[PDB]
Amino acid sequence: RSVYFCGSIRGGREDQALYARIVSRLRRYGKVLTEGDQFIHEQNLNWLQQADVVVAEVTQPSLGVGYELGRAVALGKPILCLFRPQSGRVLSAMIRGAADGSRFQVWDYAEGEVETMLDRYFEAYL
Amino acid sequence: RRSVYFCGSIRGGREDQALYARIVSRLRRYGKVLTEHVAEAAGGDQFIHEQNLNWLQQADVVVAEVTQPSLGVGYELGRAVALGKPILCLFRPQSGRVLSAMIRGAADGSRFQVWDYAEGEVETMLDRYFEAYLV
Ligand SMILES: O=P(O)(O)OC[C@H]1O[C@@H](n2cnc3c(NC4CCCC4)ncnc32)[C@H](O)[C@@H]1O
Ligand SMILES: O=P(O)(O)OC[C@H]1O[C@@H](n2cnc3c(NC4CCCC4)ncnc32)[C@H](O)[C@@H]1O
Repeated sequence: RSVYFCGSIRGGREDQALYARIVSRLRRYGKVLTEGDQFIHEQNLNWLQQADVVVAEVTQPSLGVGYELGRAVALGKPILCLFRPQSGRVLSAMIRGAADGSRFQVWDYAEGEVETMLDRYFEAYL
Repeated sequence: RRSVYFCGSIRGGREDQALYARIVSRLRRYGKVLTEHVAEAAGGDQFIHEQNLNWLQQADVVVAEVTQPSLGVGYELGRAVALGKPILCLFRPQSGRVLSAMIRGAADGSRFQVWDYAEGEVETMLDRYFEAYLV
C-alpha cells in the first residue's frame, strides 16, 4: 500500500510533533510517499496520483492541505482527515462537509489516541 | 452574464473580511458572484459543501484571495483545477508569509494565475485581470 500524508507547513508548523507520530504509525500500513514551487507541486501531484490512501491532519488551517484534499477527492482516492477539537478551532465546513461514506472520512480525535485511531481506520474502515 | 466563484477564509480566520467585501463588490461589475457569503450545526456542513460544489461547477471563473491560510479555500481551488476552471489567486507579500507552494506551484499559463499585489490595490488588479481574460 502507498500512503500520502498531508499536514500544514506554510500554514504553520505547530502540530509538527503529531505529524511525526502520524507518519510513524502510517509506515506500519504502507509506504509513506510524503515522509521551486512548481517542482514541489508536480512532485506532490505525482505522489497523490499513485497513492492508495490519503491521510490529512486538518487541525491547522492550510491552503496546501486543502488543495491536496481537493485534488485527491477528484482523483477518487480514499481519504481520512484527522481533526483535534480540543484546540478550540472549528473545522472548515468544506472539509467536514466533504465527508462521503468510505471515500472521505473526517474523524475527531484526542491527541493521545491518534495511533489507536489510525489502527482502527486501517483495520475496519478502509 | 458570467458567474464568478469567490474564495476567502472563514474558519481559517476572518482577518480579511472587509477586503473580501470590497472584492465581491468589485466582482459584481463583471458578473454574478455565486459566493457572497465569503464577504451553525456541524451536521449542516455537508449541505454547505454540496451547495458550494454546485456553484463551483456553474462558475465561469474562480477568484481567490489566498493571503489568509484556509483549508476551505485550498479545497475549493483543488476542486476547481480538476474541473478545468480558470483561476486567479491574489496574494499580499506584505503579509510577511510565504504562500503555500501547492498554490504558487499550481500556476499554469493563463489558466491558473497567482498575482502578488499591494494592500489597497485589489480593485485595480481585479479590473486588469477581467479586462484581459474575461471581457
Ligand atoms: O504549505 P502548506 O501549509 O500550505 O501546505 C502543506 C501541504 O502541501 C505540501 N507541501 C507544501 N510545501 C511543500 C514542500 N515544500 C516546502 C518548502 C520549504 C519547506 C518544504 N515540500 C513538500 N510538500 C509541500 C505538503 O504535502 C503538505 O501536506
Ligand atoms: O472556512 P474555511 O476558511 O476553511 O473555508 C472558506 C471557503 O470555503 C467556503 N465556505 C466555508 N464555510 C462556509 C460557509 N459557512 C460556514 C458555516 C458558518 C460559517 C462558515 N458558508 C459558505 N461557504 C463556506 C467559502 O466559499 C470560502 O471560500
